[PDB]
Amino acid sequence: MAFRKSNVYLSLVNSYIIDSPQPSSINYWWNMGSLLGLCLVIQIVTGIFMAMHYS
Amino acid sequence: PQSFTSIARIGDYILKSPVLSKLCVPVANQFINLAGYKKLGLKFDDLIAEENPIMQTALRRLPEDESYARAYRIIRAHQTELTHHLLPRNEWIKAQEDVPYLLPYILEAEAAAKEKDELDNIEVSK
Amino acid sequence: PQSFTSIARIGDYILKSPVLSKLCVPVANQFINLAGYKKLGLKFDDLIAEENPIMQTALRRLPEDESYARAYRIIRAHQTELTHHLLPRNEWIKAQEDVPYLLPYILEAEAAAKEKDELDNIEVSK
Amino acid sequence: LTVSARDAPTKISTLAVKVHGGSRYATKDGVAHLLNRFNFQNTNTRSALKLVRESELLGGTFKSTLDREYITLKATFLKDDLPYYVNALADVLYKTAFKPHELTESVLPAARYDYAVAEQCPVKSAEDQLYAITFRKGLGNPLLYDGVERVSLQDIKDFADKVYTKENLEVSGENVVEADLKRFVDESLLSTLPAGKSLVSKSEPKFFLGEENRVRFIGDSVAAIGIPVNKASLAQYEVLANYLTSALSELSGLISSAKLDKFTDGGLFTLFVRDQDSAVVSSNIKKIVADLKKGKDLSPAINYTKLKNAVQNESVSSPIELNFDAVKDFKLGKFNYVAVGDVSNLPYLDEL
Amino acid sequence: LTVSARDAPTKISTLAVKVHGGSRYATKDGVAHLLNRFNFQNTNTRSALKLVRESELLGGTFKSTLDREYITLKATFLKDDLPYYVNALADVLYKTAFKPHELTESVLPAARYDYAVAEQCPVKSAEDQLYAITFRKGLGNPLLYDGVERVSLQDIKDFADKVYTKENLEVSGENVVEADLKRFVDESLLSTLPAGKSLVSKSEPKFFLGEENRVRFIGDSVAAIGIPVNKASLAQYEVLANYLTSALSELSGLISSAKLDKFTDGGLFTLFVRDQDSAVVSSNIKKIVADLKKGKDLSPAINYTKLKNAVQNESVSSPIELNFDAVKDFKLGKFNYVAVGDVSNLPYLDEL
Amino acid sequence: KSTYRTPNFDDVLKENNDADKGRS
Amino acid sequence: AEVTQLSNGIVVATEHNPSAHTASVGVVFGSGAANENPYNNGVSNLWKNIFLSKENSAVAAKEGLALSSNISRDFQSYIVSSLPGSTDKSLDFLNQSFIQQKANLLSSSNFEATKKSVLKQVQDFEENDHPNRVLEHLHSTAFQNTPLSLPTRGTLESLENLVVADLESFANNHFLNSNAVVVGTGNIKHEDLVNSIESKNLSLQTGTKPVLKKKAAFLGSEVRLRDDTLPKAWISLAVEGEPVNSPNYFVAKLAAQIFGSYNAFEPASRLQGIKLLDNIQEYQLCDNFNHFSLSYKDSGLWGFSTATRNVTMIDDLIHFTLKQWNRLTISVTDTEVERAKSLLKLQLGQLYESGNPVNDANLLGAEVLIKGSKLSLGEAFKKIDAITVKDVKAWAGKRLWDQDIAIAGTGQIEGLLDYMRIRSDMSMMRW
Ligand code: HEM
Ligand SMILES: COc1c(O)c(C)c(C/C=C(\C)CC/C=C(\C)CC/C=C(/C)CC/C=C(\C)CC/C=C(\C)CCC=C(C)C)c(O)c1OC
Repeated sequence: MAFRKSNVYLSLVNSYIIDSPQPSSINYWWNMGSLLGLCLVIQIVTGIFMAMHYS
Repeated sequence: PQSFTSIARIGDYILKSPVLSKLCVPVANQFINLAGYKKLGLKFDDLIAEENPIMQTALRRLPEDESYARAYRIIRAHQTELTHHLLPRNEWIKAQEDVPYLLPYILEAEAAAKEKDELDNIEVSK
Repeated sequence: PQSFTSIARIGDYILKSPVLSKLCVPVANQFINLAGYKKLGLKFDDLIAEENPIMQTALRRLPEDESYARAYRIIRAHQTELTHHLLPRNEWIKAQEDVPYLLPYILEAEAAAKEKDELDNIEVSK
Repeated sequence: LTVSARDAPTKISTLAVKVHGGSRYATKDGVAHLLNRFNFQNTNTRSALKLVRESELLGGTFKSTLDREYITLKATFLKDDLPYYVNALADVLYKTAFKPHELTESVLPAARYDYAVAEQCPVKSAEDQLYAITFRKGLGNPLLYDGVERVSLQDIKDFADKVYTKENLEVSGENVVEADLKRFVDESLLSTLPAGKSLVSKSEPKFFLGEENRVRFIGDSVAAIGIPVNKASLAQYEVLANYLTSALSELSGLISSAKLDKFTDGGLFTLFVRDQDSAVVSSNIKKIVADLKKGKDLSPAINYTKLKNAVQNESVSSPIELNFDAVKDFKLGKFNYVAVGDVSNLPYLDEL
Repeated sequence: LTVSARDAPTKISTLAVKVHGGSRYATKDGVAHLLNRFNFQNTNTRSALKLVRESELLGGTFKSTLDREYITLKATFLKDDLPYYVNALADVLYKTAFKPHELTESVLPAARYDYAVAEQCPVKSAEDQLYAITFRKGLGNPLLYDGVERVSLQDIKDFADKVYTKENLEVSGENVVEADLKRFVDESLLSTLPAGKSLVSKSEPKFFLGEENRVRFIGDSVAAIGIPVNKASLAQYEVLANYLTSALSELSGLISSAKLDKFTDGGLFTLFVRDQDSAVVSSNIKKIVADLKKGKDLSPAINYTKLKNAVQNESVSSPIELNFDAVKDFKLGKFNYVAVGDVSNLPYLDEL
Repeated sequence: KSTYRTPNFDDVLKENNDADKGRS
Repeated sequence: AEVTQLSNGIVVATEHNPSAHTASVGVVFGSGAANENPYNNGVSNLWKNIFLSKENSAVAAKEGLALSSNISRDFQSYIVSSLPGSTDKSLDFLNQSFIQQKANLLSSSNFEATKKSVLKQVQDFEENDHPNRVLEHLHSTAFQNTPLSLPTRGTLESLENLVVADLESFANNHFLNSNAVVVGTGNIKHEDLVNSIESKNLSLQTGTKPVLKKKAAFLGSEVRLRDDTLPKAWISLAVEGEPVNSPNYFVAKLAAQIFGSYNAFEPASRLQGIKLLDNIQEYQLCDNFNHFSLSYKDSGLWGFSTATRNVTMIDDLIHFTLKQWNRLTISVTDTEVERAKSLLKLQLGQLYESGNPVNDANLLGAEVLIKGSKLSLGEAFKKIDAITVKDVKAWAGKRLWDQDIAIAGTGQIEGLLDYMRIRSDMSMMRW
């Protein structure tokens, strides 16, 4: 059985990024939600590299 | 959420009277034609939310020959909305073909559920 | 992880030689006596772990009676260790009745598994 | 429509309506049982449950059994709350709704479960197939809907309108005064039913003897034997059934049952042998049919049979009383056979 | 242990060992099929696949069929790979291992799958019922383990030692030179198997005619008919079977099959009728049996029957050379019957 | 219109030159 | 025992074999489903059926000879079996009731009865069979807008719209002498070599076959008929094979036979095999394989058909089969190739040399029309041992690596991911 759906650390990511049956008629707003998630992650990263040099 | 028993009551009350009918039915047809689902292929027996348990029972009660047609209509609608076009003005739904077939299968089930949910809070009887 | 083919080979080689047998049988007996598992109520045919699939095939080959008895012994051992006691000196597993009942059902499947892992990498031959 | 009842001083009472229909009169095979399971639900006037839970709130119970020819609807209640129960029972017996959309999920699972339970026990299957072989597709029919034919909701409605008729009905009760029922069937819905026809068969059902069947069912073996019995001489088979099923005769520590099933005019004497193995049955049944053919005097069991028959009767619709006096002797003749379980071991009809 | 072979210029060959055993000779019913499915695996000499996958690696495949009286084992190979296949086949025919713990997982699921896919089709069920009701516990037996009895490995080994023996055996292969086989069995373990006894039958098996059975299968109805045929007059039934199954006569667009299974000293003329409904079958079989009983001239199909019989043969063990000249007429006498599927509509034997 | 009758894709299908270079 | 061919107006071929004793003589017309337009589909089916009914009734009643037929894409293999000493009668009947005259055959009554019978047969084939249905759909979806996608049976709409005139027109445009032969597989020697050419024993309608404007093509597609009513599932991958008469027929056949067939419910198949079969067998994934590489005179198809039982586990079966195909084109063990050579040898030996003369006759007709001369299996064996790992590597680097696929199945396919989870994973990004 395919290794993507067997190992737990990857069986988790499979069901959320690799195999999640989104509906057929999607428009750009849920893509916008994904944009929001990536905005959050870049905010976190640049915040770490900010506080690295902040009193 | 708002049951179809109340809708049925208000609809009968509005439509039965002559003056309010004459003042309200001319705008309803224009409202439906301006709505949009008619051209894209949707029958109103499909657009309703179909997830709450009573509608689930209603869907479970439908005969085959209408469930299959509903499946075709919804998948074609999904496709056309995906491609951003509109259906050609030859396979739309005509004015006289938007007949409600799913309404009774909701009213009967809703009446049964409402009048069973009340039955538990019965009294000593007298 | 270490197959019982090698263990069986080493054991047969040690046992066949008479002088080495006279050297190593008494120490083996004293070791298994001090091992600290006869008293608490374990046969050595259970201590072997149950993660390898070959072990699963071995157990699936066992008859009913031995599997039931093994279940009883293992659960009783669980409980007795939980209590912190040892069993009374009446049901200590006697030395003469530590028969091997499970070893053949390991070797019979281990040979098949080894030849399966070998026969895939065969050559064209001549 | 004749109402018969007797008064009692006890503070509990029963009223039963006995529709003269069932598996004997079904046009299709798996329709009578499904109709009987279809009976107490979803009337047009009162709801399916919302006005039958209050029957429990009042203090009475509902039952709708099935048999060879009786679709019995029973309601047991206290002494006083009768009129409501006659109203509700007559309303159910009015082919009110028979909703097509609420049958694929109401009574199909119940019928399937009932069929599974019935077929699990090989004795019941032996009985059923004995009826089928002896009476053909007249009286003999399957008692449960096994899905062999597709039965239509329109067909259920047609059978209902065929049988639920005023002329072909009977109402009985006990511990109820005659004055209550005698008038309570008039100012009630039950008096407006159409007058159909007397479905009662006039002549005796056609009985077939000698033929045998076999099936290869898994499980403990069983070897049914039957005899077609008519109204001319029905006392002998009842007295003999009780003689065998009691402890008076030695052929008793091995027979599972010897029941006689009573009909309007016919009935089928039966006696069954069953065991865990597939070899003891052979010798047992060989000896049973070997000495039964010899002929045994049967007189010194009449008293026991009389007691058992009397204690069997519980209802006003009692089976016709029988004169247990001209019972002298017995001798088996042509019969019918069924073997279930292993089939190769159990003897064939030729050597029995 | 007499062997035979035929020389062929073509460069593909196959060897067959025809054990003269099977369902007929099984002491317990469900052992022949399980043994046959138990056959080609886990020799004591060499492993189940570690030294049998090399057969495919070496250019040949294994097959072990089943019949009513032949536990046939076949293997197709190239011309230059013969001695190894003879040695392996003799090794498997050496009652080698029959390991105990390699039955609850190896063959039983295969047996269940085979039974499930062979019981869905009512044609097979009709064949089995007809054989059992015509031959009793003699030639007829359940061809497949249905689990009705628990069969133990001791019984399997007993059956194997009963049938697998040197004297009651036969080997034949095509496209193999005669000398190679004639001197290769002796250079193999086939010279060492104990000499049992020939399980052949001197006289015809006892047949039973007239009886009928029925079941209640869920699916398409089938109405099998059977005849018992003896070796003295077996040509007429073959020529008639081919006359019916062909397009020569009008009874062609409704029948499903009219094959004639061949035994050593007899066989059962069978035929079938099947349809989706349960009403066309009754009329079809009624007219078929009426016209057959009427009596039809049969000579103008001899050439067709001869051609089909000759083209049917593919094996070296040619059956007896039937004389297709003493065929002049036919008139049906007494027969048998099995009904499967629905029964409520299929005609009984009396009015057929 | 039986199922085997594939609808006319000629509006969107690539020209009569296969696709052995389009992968590139 | 050597096949003989010539060219005297009508090609006559003979594969003498005194092993069997069932003489067969017939015709193998080089046209069929591929040689006919979409709008009139089941014309060949109707021909075959009217023959197989009424001529059967005639021949058996008169004489002893059972007549068969076959249509695959471009054959009408009207083989007429017979006894060894009864070939002249068979040839006389064939030339007196198939080529001409067609008046005593195409009566309106017989035609109409056969028409309704054909309708019933095609209908219950559509309602019952499944692997054949998905195979036909695979052809119909691989060759869109091409005179090869139309099935060998036809569509009810196309079946109903033809009565006599279309049938006769197709007869006069395809039953010619230029592309029609005679085949005498059986145990005849030279009587057929001289009796076919007689004073009048010759097919009518002299001329040539009308050449098709377009031959064949390929394009990736899907035709799924998702319906949850059916119990099991059905899928059929496909990659464009190699056409007949090419130096790639046998190497493609070997590249298909490497993975081989498989039946999950057989004690003699699970144990043997190669990597994919083991890796499937550890769990329960599939229930049947059929690696088939079919070839036609215009283009061929290399396919992979299954009919599983598990419904949630389709993706894993597809993923494993694709990774195994990639493994085929990246690296193969020598023992695998040797085993494949031996297996394919025995398979060809069984197929071409089966005792039934009809199969040999049909295959001989196919080869004589397409190849122009019979290829005796001796040369096939001689040229099959030369197939080597480098050759298969090279062939798979062309036919398989990143090439468009076509799949088409009926049943509970719904679990199958649409296209980019079964196509863009034929290279696994690490070759
Ligand atoms: C989505 C989450 C966050 C938001 C919306 C956010 C937003 C902001 C905003 C608006 C400022 C004011 C800076 C300006 O005036 O220019 C700020 C300052 C800052 N943030 Fe965040 N922040 C987030 C998360 C974080 C995290 C996770 C970190 C550290 C890991 C971080 C570290 C800082 C620091 C160090 C400043 C310093 C002020 C500056 O130098 O101007 N932030 N943030
Ligand atoms: C519903 O369908 C889905 C869906 O299922 C998913 C999964 C996603 C994808 C979801 C996301 C991408 C959001 C996930 C984001 C998180 C879980 C945020 C994780 C939080 C973090 C804080 C990340 C932690 C990482 C760091 C802190 C990096 C810092 C480390 C550094 C800088 C290393 C420094 C070391 C050195 C030596 C410099 C969707 O967008 C989506 O809609 C389509």
